[PDB]
Amino acid sequence: VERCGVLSKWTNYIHGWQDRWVVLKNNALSYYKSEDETEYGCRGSICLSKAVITPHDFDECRFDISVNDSVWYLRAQDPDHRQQWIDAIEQHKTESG
Amino acid sequence: THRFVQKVEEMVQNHMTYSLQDVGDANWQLVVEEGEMKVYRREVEENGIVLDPLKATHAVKGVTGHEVCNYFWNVDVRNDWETTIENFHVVETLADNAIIIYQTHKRVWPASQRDVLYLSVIRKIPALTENDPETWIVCNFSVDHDSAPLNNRCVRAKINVAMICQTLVSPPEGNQEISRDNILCKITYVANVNPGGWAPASVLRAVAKREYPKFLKRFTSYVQEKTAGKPILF
Repeated sequence: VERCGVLSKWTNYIHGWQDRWVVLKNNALSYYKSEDETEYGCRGSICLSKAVITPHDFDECRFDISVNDSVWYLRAQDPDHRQQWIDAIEQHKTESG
Repeated sequence: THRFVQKVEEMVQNHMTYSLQDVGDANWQLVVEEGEMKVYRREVEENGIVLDPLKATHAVKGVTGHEVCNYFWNVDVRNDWETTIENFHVVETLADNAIIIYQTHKRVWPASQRDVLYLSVIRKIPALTENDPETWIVCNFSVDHDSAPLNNRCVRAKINVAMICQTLVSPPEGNQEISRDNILCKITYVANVNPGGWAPASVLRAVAKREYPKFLKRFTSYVQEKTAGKPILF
């Protein structure tokens, strides 16, 4: 149960939200600049074993993925698209555990 | 370009490589845990002498790693939060971010008084990518200097101290500018002190279990108060 697609990711205090290519596979999330640069090293990844996926109450597009102090901030394009990503990550995590 | 540059590079590199590692786990002993502050202690013996490496972690809201390291390094504000130093002065200015300090510590009766001679350097570790956070570091390690030779009034201690700070930023509400409610400073503090004398361990360890928590709580709280209402310095 893998998935990939564009998502808006909070990067750093200069750039903030930027569109990035996210991939759910191998009990982890990995993100790249775009789909074209998948075969060019990952820019960042996070294991889902002990991860918590929290949707934002006021930002209906935003959902956060935290493994201890390490946190990813992601925005889909609407609440419908967010829920699909949230459910995929939970199903993938459970089927991997 | 001063004569300690290579030495500084090695010390910073070693701290960036081996001090940021989360808890030799069980080799480190948690002695104090208060909120986000955790103080770990290890009891090592090498070269005919027993030492006690200190390592602590802390998360401080509303301040950046740059701000924390600035206040930790700036001698001009030391008297506002430090409570164990009796006197000190700058022996030599090596560069805008590197100085040699001589200081005497108030005597922890009945142990002999300690002084220390160390190079203090503050440096930024640039982030290699957008995912890696910007790290600031202050390293204080002992050096020799003819202006501060050994005396018979104090016991010369040897130190290797580092405070490594990283700033975690969370997305602000909507499209607003970052505020201090969105920033968190991850502090790693390590201290390897060689007292240089023959004081009993029970007194040395109890004093360390007492003064390190007090200094971290007071120092971080001080940085919070001085930065309140001020524009963020990333």
